[PDB]
Amino acid sequence: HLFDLSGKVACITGASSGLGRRAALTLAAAGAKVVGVARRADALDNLCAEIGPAAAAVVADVASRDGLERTVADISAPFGAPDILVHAAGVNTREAADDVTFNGWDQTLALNLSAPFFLSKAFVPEMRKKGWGRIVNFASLQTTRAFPGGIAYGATKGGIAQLTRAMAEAWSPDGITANAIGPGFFPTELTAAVFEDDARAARNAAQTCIGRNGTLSDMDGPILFLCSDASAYVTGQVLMVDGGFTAK
Amino acid sequence: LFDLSGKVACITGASSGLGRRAALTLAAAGAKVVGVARRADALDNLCAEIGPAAAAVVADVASRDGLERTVADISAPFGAPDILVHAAGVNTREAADDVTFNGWDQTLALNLSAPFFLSKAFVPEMRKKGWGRIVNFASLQTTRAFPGGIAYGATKGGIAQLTRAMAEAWSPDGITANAIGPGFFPTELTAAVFEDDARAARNAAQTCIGRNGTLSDMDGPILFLCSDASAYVTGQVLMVDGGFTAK
Amino acid sequence: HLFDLSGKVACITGASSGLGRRAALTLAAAGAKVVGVARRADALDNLCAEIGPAAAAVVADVASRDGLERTVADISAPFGAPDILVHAAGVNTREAADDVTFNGWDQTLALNLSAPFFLSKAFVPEMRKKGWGRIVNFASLQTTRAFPGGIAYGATKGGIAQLTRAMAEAWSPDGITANAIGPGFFPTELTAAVFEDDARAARNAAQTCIGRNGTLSDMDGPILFLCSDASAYVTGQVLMVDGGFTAK
Amino acid sequence: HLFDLSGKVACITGASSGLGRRAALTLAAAGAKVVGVARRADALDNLCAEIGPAAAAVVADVASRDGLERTVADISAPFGAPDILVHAAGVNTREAADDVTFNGWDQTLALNLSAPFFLSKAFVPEMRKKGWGRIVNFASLQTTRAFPGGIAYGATKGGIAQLTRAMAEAWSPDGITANAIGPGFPTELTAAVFEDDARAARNAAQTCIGRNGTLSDMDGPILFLCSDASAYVTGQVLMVDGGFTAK
Repeated sequence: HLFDLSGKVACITGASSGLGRRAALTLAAAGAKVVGVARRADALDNLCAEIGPAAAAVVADVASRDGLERTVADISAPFGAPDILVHAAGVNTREAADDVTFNGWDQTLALNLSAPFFLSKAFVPEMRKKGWGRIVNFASLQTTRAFPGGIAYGATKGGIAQLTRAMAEAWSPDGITANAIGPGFFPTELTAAVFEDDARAARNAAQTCIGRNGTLSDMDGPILFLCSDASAYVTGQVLMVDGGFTAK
Repeated sequence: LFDLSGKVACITGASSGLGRRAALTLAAAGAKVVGVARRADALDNLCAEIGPAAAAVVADVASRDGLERTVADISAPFGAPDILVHAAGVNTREAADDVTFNGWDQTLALNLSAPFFLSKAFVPEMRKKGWGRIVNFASLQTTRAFPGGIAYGATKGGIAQLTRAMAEAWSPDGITANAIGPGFFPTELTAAVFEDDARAARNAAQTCIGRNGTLSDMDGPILFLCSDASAYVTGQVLMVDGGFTAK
Repeated sequence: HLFDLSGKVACITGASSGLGRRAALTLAAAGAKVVGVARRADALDNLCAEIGPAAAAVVADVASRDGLERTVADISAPFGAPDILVHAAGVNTREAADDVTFNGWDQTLALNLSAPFFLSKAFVPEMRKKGWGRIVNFASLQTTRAFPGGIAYGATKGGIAQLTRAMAEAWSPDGITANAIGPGFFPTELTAAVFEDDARAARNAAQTCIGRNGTLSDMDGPILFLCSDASAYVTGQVLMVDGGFTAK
Repeated sequence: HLFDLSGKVACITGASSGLGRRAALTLAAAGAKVVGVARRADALDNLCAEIGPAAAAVVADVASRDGLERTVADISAPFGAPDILVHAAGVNTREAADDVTFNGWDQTLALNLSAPFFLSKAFVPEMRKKGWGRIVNFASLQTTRAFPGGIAYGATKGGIAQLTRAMAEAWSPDGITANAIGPGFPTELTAAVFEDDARAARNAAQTCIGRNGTLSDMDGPILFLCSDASAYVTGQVLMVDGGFTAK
């Protein structure tokens, strides 16, 4: 009952790899129709093949300002206006502070901070008409903890926390909750610089309370929790899925 | 992911409000539940509503002399619990300049010491199973000081770090520890709030949604934290407060 | 002595009004040479007259990318490279979520988040050569609490918190601390829509623990604290100067 | 003049070693009369000799409930009622979760959480009459981060954060601010860390700066929180930790 997503439409950005891909899998398994958004078709088609006819694929650069109107139309085309929006697209350039370039900084802010806001803003009117909506932003361990090479990334992930609260303040009266999941270290696109260094992966695993890094299945429950009726009275929260990394 | 069949849950403070609803939700997910309270008749009402998956234990969980039998009695109907929900609490409402030794000590004993020593008693059987769930109850007064709440706030800020410490100690053994932080619900700890209509209206307007909680709001979060779905969530405070803290 | 700034140079952005202006006054009174930065000359000239020969004025748009190199040269010209950097320039467009424009959003991000980073980055090398530096960013109550009309502003002020932590992680090994001061409600450039409405000012005053809004003098001690030897082992922190607004 | 404490009286608990001792030196150097509180007279006498005639020493167990009235009288005797209260007394028993004893837990709560509240409560009326007061509590890295062996300690240090906020909500309308300094230091309370060279080295590398604290690091912060400079800072935790918490 509470975690059933039948009759719901979800859009997932960054859906061609890692956490966005698994999020699309989990929401589809819960009965949702899913629209995966990514830059490159071929991985989106792989994902859609794994899911079947409940999955549609949209190729788009969600950071592109010119593209926004068409991106929104294409997302809405297969299954109608989405009820659920999971913003798993992100980038970490890994430029340390004294090496940051204008372009690395600007691309990080455009994808991690500006894109989730303008995409959500485009989709809110239909959610408000329905009186029901779920926005899941992606926070980070660098929402609160500065790691080497993460200054732009950290800026945007600290931004995502207050942005999530702001979206709640603006839109939760209309039945749209806005929360942010903060994964720890998972084998994803945005890692593997970490998961190629066996020793660093071991340190990171030892920093958690549990003593291990995440596996993709770890995100199934949290994603479902935040995207369903179960979380109706949870809004404007950061939920860390990190094995206790932040508790130590 | 959310199936609790084959699991045993103990809920303290189970005779009213949020603890009662937690027992209902966990039983509905297939768990055997043991409700703990001081008062038998409300516990039996709860057990009647649930049926044979529910047992009732009468105990003062703050009593140090009582700890061993409280633990034995909880373990008796269904075996050692896998899930522990510490929903027992007190707010004496003594403002700072009116705080008494007894009110302070009763707040610390029930809200802070009791969840620790009860969890400690139950951790060995969870570790032998390699699986366990601890849910503490945090509060809006974990971070926000309200009139008359100084002792209560002390213990609820304490509960946050205590939950982290429980995670650090026990999560390597498959025992997660998290704290759920309700906003304003009609419960035992409230009705000083909810029988004052204007105050309830102000509190509702302080949330992002614009309403106070209903008991059903807590079903999903509780089950989320008590099930396989939250295996990699530990040492966290999850506010269930309609955005009260977001504003 | 702990609070003596003799021989130090401070640059303060947003120096022509409100908190930036008062910060310049406080640092000059502690013995520092100060360079006030603002858009229009006449107010900076007033401030310099009040301070006297320890004050210099630089007219610049610190958000301008083209302007950054000469902005930095002009700041460095009167007294040499600054040791202390106080980023009090900011904007709040007050556009609510469903009214946000590209231009309002981009201008908020450019001034509130990108400007402090690239300005600090330009000045860090001389601080590192001296082995001593103070960076003070301006956080906000909207670093953690969403207010009506503040979604862009809040995004950047949540960003400023993690950015301050990231600056600490990058530069504090070289003797440069980075902290963020978080004013509550003061009568300033950014709050007069707020201080302009007597009832709203009274509500905000009642939300503090003390029971009053800030006066400019309230910022003197904290600013000095964060800019002096007294704070040598404080870095990557947010210090709220808000009468307990956040405690309730 | 913002940081001048001439004409003010400060009481520092735990004043015979480490951070309380350094706090007493700092406040005295800023012109305050200081009363050092400790259990053993002789270290207090050393401190008083170093300070000179601005220092008085009081022997007391600030966790003692019976002793409270007399402790307060003795603190007030040499220089009058204090304007500044610095609660540097604390204990960390270092008992891990499965080893906690009733006595270790009770002594941690009694000293670290209950003592600061009841001592502050005893002294606030005279501060309120003056319309001016400073309360400095000691938070900790374990206010937010669980370290091995710190479960009781962490409970009390998370508690101190909300207790500080509650003290602000109760007493800041009368001119009494209440803040907590959270040191990341060679002290009484950390020598198990500083007698292990490798542990000190990781701890130093975990900070942003790359070093552990020296006692002098606390001079500016203590003064900041104890003076006119911080009139509009209340209910805050100020970490003095080299960026330990930023990473």
